[PDB]
Amino acid sequence: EVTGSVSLEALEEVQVGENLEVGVGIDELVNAEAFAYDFTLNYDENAFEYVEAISDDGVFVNAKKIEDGKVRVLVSSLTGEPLPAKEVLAKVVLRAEAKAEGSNLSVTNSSVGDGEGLVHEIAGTEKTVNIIE
Repeated sequence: EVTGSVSLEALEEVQVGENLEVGVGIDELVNAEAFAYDFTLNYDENAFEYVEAISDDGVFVNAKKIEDGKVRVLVSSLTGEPLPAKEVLAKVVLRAEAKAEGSNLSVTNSSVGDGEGLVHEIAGTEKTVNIIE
């Protein structure tokens, strides 16, 4: 069986009018390697606005706003090397629009594609952030 979960890194606290780089990756992945990674970032759209999605360097990152507060992201390797675990693979840049305590950031509908080409779903996660000033 192939199991795994999502990694999510972001500062605990950010100022209105500053960018939050929500850093998404793979925390753990058992019995497979990922060459493709597909996930969705949910945020509170009254608190944030989506700016863009960028890599942490060696991978392909394509994002698409499904609606305000929902961004689907596709990450694939560009080098033929597996996407490593325990690092940011893609960053979702969110502009802080309005003060909010305990603003939710969740990664849902997460799955990976392995060397054989098979697709395995992995567990999402969540985190909160404060928007201050």
